[PDB]
Amino acid sequence: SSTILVIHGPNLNLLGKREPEVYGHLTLDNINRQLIAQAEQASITLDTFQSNWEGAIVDRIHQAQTEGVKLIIINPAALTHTSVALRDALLGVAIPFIEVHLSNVHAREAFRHHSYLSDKAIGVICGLGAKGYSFALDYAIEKIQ
Amino acid sequence: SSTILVIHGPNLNLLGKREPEVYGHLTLDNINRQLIAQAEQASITLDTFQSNWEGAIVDRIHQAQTEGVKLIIINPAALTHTSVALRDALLGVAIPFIEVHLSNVHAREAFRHHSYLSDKAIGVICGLGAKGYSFALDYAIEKIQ
Amino acid sequence: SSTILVIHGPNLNLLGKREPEVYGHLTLDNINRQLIAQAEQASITLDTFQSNWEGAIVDRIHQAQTEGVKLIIINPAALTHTSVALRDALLGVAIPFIEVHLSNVHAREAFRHHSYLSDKAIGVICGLGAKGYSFALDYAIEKIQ
Amino acid sequence: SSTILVIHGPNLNLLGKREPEVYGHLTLDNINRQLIAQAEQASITLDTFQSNWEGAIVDRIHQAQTEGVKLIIINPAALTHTSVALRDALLGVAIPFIEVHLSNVHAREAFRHHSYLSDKAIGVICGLGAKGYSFALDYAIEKIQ
Amino acid sequence: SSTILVIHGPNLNLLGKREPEVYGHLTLDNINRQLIAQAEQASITLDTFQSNWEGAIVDRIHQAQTEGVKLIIINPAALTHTSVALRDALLGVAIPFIEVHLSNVHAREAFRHHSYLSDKAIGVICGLGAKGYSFALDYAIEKIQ
Amino acid sequence: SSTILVIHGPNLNLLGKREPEVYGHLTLDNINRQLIAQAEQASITLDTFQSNWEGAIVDRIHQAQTEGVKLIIINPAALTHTSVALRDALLGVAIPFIEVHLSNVHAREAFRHHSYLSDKAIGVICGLGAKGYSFALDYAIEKIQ
Amino acid sequence: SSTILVIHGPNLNLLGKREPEVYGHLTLDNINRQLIAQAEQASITLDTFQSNWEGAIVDRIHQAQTEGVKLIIINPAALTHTSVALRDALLGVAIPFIEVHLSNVHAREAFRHHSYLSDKAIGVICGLGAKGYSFALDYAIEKIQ
Amino acid sequence: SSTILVIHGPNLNLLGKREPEVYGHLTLDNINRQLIAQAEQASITLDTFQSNWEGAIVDRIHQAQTEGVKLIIINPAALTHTSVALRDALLGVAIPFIEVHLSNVHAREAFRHHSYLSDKAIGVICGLGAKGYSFALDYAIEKIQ
Amino acid sequence: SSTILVIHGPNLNLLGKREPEVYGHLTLDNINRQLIAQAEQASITLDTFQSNWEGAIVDRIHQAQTEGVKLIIINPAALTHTSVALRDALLGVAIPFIEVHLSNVHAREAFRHHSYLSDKAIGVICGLGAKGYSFALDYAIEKIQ
Amino acid sequence: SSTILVIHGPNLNLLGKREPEVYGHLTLDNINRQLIAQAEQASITLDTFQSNWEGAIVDRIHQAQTEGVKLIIINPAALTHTSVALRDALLGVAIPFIEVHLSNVHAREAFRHHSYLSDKAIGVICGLGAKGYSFALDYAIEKIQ
Amino acid sequence: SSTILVIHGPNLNLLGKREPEVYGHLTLDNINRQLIAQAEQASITLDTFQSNWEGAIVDRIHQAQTEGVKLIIINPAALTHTSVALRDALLGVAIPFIEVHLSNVHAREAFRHHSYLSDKAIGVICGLGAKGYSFALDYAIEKIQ
Amino acid sequence: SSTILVIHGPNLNLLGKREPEVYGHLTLDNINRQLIAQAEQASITLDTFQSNWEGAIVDRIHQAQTEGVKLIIINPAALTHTSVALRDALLGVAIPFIEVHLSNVHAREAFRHHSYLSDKAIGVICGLGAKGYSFALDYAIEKIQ
Repeated sequence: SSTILVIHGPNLNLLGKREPEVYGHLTLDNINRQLIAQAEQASITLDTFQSNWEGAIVDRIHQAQTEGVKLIIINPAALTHTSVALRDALLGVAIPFIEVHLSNVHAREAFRHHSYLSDKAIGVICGLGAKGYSFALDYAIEKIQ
Repeated sequence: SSTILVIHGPNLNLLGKREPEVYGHLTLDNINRQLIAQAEQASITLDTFQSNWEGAIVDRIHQAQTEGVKLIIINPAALTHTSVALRDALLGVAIPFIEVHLSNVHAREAFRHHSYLSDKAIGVICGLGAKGYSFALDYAIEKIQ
Repeated sequence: SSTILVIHGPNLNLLGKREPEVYGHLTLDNINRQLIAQAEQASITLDTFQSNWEGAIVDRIHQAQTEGVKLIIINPAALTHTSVALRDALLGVAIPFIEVHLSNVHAREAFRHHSYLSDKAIGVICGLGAKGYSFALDYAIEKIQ
Repeated sequence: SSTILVIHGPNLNLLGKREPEVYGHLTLDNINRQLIAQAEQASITLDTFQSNWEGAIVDRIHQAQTEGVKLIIINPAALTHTSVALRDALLGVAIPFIEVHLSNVHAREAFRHHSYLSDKAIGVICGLGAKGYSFALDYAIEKIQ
Repeated sequence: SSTILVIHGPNLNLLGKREPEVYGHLTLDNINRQLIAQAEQASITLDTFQSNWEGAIVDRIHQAQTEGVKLIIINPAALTHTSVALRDALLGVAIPFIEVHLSNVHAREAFRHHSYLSDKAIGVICGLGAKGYSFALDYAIEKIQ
Repeated sequence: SSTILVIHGPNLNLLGKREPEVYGHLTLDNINRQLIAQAEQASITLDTFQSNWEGAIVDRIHQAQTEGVKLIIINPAALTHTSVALRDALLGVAIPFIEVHLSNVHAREAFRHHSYLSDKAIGVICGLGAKGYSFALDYAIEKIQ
Repeated sequence: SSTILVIHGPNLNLLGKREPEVYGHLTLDNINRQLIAQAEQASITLDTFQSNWEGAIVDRIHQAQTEGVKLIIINPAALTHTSVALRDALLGVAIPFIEVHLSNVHAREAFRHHSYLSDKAIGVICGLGAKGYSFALDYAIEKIQ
Repeated sequence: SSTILVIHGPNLNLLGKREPEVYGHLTLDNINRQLIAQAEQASITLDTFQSNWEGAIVDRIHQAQTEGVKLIIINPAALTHTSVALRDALLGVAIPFIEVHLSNVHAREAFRHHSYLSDKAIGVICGLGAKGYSFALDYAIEKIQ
Repeated sequence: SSTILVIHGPNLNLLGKREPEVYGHLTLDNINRQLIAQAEQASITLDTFQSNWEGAIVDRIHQAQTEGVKLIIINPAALTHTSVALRDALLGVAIPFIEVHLSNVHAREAFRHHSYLSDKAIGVICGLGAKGYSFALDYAIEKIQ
Repeated sequence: SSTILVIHGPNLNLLGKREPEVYGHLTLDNINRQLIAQAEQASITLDTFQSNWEGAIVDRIHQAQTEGVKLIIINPAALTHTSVALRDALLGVAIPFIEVHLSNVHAREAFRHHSYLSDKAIGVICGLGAKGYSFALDYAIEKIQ
Repeated sequence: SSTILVIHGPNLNLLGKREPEVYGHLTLDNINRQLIAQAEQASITLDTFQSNWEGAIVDRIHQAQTEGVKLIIINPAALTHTSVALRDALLGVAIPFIEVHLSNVHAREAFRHHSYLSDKAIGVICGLGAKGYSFALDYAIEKIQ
Repeated sequence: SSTILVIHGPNLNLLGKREPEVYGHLTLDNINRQLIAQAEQASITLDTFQSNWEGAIVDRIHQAQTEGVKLIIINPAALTHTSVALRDALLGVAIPFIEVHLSNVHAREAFRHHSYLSDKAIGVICGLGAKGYSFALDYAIEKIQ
């Protein structure tokens, strides 16, 4: 076993609401099951977390260090542009991470072009929807096994 | 759907705590009671919330979607200049909102000129004190009818 | 002889001379009568003024000081971003004012963010249409007491 | 009755107030006659206006809507860089316009690169002297035939 | 008929209006008389102008060229920061000018540091009150015989 | 291969390759043929060139000097914002030029505002489609004499 | 059926030219064979191209429109920061594309933070090495059915 | 009796991670003990708090005002650069505070140079490790007595 | 002792050294002599000082406080844009000062638009040559007497 | 000889001049004596230096290298924002240093936030008055041990 | 033994085409012969290259490496301010290089101040005309004994 | 007669500290001697000067004019980024100069990119060590004859 932790930032729980025509058929829950199954197939243990509170996410990352997590896949969402605390949490624990965004962040408002995490991440994926998570997982698996 | 939610941001709980003026007497509770009474008088049901925690406010606005809420009157206070998460929360639930500030924010420090919420709000009131909330409420009432 | 003065900036005379799509029928005169009536109900005298010339507005403000105007409600419109002469006029006469905008300025072009008047106004209302003027008057009446 | 309106901004009246020093012999009046003639040859009415007061120009644009002007050719001169009130006047009346400059603005002081009207114009011509006005007219005529 | 022209910008007319010690007791009119007397003592004709309208000032400068004015002393006041039209008027007539301010402009708001006239003035005086005008006149008289 | 040369920058070949509104009927060749005809009518020879490669365009400008080209009309397209080598090419040969753009550059992305060739051109035309090329030529023909 | 084109920018050819110390030993060709195979396994045609010349890449992109290419995977490399011509080419043809980089660009110099392409891509992958191209293809494949 | 409160920021709980030098053996607990002893020796009551949640820290500060704390020694850590809410909390309660950083913040990333607290603190110490807290304490004691 | 102190900054000693039509014939000593005479005529003592060393100037200003200097007229020359130490010296002693420049600083390099002293000076005079010093003295005399 | 060198920058000599109101009765001499005594008590030798001339301080730093100074405590005062030479002097000799300021610099002018020294210092203290020097010394002593 | 490669950028070939002074007489060939002769004397092989095409220069740099070039002297000319691709080529091959410019670039237009190659060059020479090339070679010879 | 002056700025005297790693075994005197000899070989008189005091350098430059120096080779070191006085000294005496730096400035901190001298120098050499001085001298010698 070699645990991988997936973290979802604020507002991701909004999943899929008013489904036709607001780019949300699938729900976070759907994304998590898919990921757990994908990890399940490669004999790797995988946990997922989400919260709208920054502190909750930071506490989770610390817990991850004590639990021997080898790699974090994180979609910080809004936090990417605002939280240095989150960056320090990932740096302080020294667990390698991949940053994931569903939507293309560079196609949005200018303040969305700045990240406190990207420069320290192994790699980033943006705009490929939920597949982005899958791709990150696939990479993370090769990296360990 | 004909319920109105008022949200107060961080540090608003400190209103009225230092005895007399500058800006004494008046409390957050005082403001809440006036607003509830105003909403009753027009036979509308008004709910309030205050928290110093960003996540708590974000969760509340999620709850607001599930409940009846038609319009949100929010004084994000400090969060206005820092929180894109709050902005995505309001945007993600698609509930229309009015931004209120007690003091003239343009009159203070330059960093206070910038807002992550103003461009998406229906309107903004700043500098009129507690009346600002009342004015936002009056408009909100004439928007449902 | 007039206790309250309302000032409308350039291009406001065009209200209601557009469409049935792009704006309805509300005109600047309609707004003025509404305000005059509101003031009369509270036994306060109200005077109004509009011009597309900056110098006419500056002269009006000077005249206001000789006439004992107690408060000024102003929608500078475009002038808000450009005229420091208007700011120095309001400052020079020392008459307190409230700034009003029909549309949400923060909503539009980046250059619309800056104002030469906001930091010196008692308060500002933007994005609530004509009601903003009423909200400002209501506040000014309370204050006139 | 005036089908196409030509507006000259501030200081344009000074044209030809000297030998071949700042410019050559040509005057604003010369430019106007050439333009009227060019319009007459194509069976199109053409009116002209110049002022050193921003408010006079703003008033003229408003008058232009009531009469039924279909296109405006404007050399704002100095105002291009300063007046958003002029921009709002052109936008509020919804009359398409072409911006013309006699001299190359991009070859002078850095501030002269900024314009409150170019992004909203159909096209712009600068640096081609009086001919620029002629080219704009030729384009305006084909647009309207 | 007048060798030197003195121009006062917007809001200068207000000098000495809030008499008991806000601005002090000195009026524009007083400054003008002192200036007229000083020029008379040197056998030089002096004329003065003030307006709150930018276009009136621009028209006056033009008139100055036809009247053979040799030097202009101007206190543009607020316009110094906003009007390129004024700058172009002074440049277009090619009359040398000295810029004067009653208060120390570098003392106040950052926006007041920027001037559309200074780089083209012969010289600038700020923060010396009315004397500044007197000093400029003294210099102008020596420059001319 | 003398007299007047017209240069088209990268992506200009695609003109009219799209039949539908995100283009139109007109193609680059069409424009070229109209311009050659317009020049022939005035007894002036006119050559044309397009390339997607910056070096090819630079080489051609050099060639133009040897060939005794008197004026260049250029639409650098994307190169306007990025190529100082093109600016130096035009400057190095010392052949006066007119810059032309089909679309209104000022109405698009902020990065488009900047140009490495506008401040050195005689003049610039943007936003008037193909007619812009024709106006520049017409100007170039009157200048030769 | 529909085709997939992969484009590599300048310097990519160098992959595998100073092999040690386990950083750069896989070659561009290796990557190309893996991608082809990946495509053939899903029965999609795939073509590849590399050049150090911007104009060559731009010509290929045009060529791609004629050939009915449905999607493009591109690693613009250095070009990503300098070439608006490349952006315009992809935009002009209207072929959707995915941006890929072998290294995390955000972890290097600041100037590498800026991209002329990213805002318009469907998505971007940076910092996952060669797997980034493969992930882009799998997404592309699923896109075409 | 007399209370001094020491607030530790997010990620501070991680002190003491890989023990023989990434950082040292020293823990937050250790620091807390030294400080408490130091205060006891001077007959001053000292409380400590740490949290990874910004709201938690904000309430604690609110609690401090009710509790009669006379001075706060805070290490905001990451929040220093991001939380105006924290600044307002300290300002709202009106308790004087000293800012402490273990590491020289000006020796790291540019984004760390900026602080929302420093300008309002009595003083600041950075880069002296745990001693920084002690010095702050020592200063605090002399200040109340 | 000395009532008024005049300080000249670096390179002022060069005045009148490139004797032909550069500078003029006027030297720093000549200016000093004129100023000393002007002061004697008004029964005021005046001292002067020049140095190319910043520390020497700073020391001189300190000495000035011990000597009871009422007002300082200073031409910092090149320092005005670089020396905060000089600013702090003038501020620390609390002696009011007038800033003077022989040439129009706004007519030169952009970096010369910035001053570490101007916002704190009573007033500034630039571009009037040596007379600037005399004007500053005249104002100083009236301020004292 | 374990030596520590304390450097004081320009304007520090002024301490304790304006005796009763603005700042207190403490002088530079007092501070130096308290520091020497502090060092003597720990059996460390301590020299001190002050100058208003940048070069003198630079020379002093060079001498220190020769004298085997092990650490430097510096208050550069105004030179912190302007002197790269001071920075290079400290770096060139490779003697570690601590930066000290008596007042809170971040609380003063925006230009005072910038330092040429901070990023290279071991640590920095500001706003704690003279104690700040004592704290730095205490730290230095423990460091040399 | 091995070789030194001299690379010349766009527009260099134009050297020597206006007499006598727009930097007349000297041609790119003259310079090349001078450099070849200088190398020969020192028994070092030297090749040269010039192109107006970026890709040609990039290709040559790749080709330089396969042929064991030890040092490159390059005058990128205009490319210095735009070409990251050129930067990556030199970096990818890992061949040290010296940057040369005939004219003083820092004099030139501000954009001309920036370089994508200066920070990575061994050294840079600018403003010394053709000698600059000779100096670099001289340096290159001693370096490559 | 003819003399070339070489000037060295602050911290240059330290050349020769730590012979194996930081620095090299060459000393300022070493260089000086090499330059004097080089000048002798060419029958030119050469003087040198170094100081850590800006004023000293400025005074030397003044002295140089009186002495008929014809060209100055200066390494201003840290002063290049901070001293406008140094620039005005070189400009005021009107002696042409070459700027030299031992290390590549462009390879260090961003603030080191800016120079107050570079635009006014004949040329600049950087990053070539001591040789840079020699190259400047060689050029200076041909320039004289």
